[PDB]
Amino acid sequence: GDEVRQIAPGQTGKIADYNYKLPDDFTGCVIAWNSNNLDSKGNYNYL
Amino acid sequence: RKRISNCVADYSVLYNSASFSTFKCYGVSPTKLNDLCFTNVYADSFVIR
Repeated sequence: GDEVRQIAPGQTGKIADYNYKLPDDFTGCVIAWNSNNLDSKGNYNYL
Repeated sequence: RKRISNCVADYSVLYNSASFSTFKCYGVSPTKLNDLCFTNVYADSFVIR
């Protein structure tokens, strides 16, 4: 959840640089919502 | 206020360490810290709310 801010153009970080990178000129929309009642168990299937 | 001088500073480990809640740099890119260099570095450490 704390890595949501990294999904944005011009952003850098452990997520914004290694596994998911957006272009600096990205055009579009990003939509997120918590999945604490759906994905949380412990859920170790996400890496 | 602690003086840092006459040493080699490796900011890559500080950047990639996940123990920091916020690592945000203003006048310089965090990635480029390894290449360019300074006359001295100041580390003002304190605890607040």
